[PDB]
Amino acid sequence: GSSGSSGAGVNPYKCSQCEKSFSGKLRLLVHQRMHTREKPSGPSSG
Ligand SMILES: [Zn+2]
Repeated sequence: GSSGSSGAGVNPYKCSQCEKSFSGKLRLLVHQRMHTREKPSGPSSG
């Protein structure tokens, strides 16, 4: 349970990477691919 739910989107699939979501399992996956990294662009931060 969550205390306070205003405008809580109702999607069957929600991108774990960002606050993205889709009504189709596929759409998500294909979208989750964008969050991929082949080479170490920048150094570690955070
Ligand atoms: Zn995403």
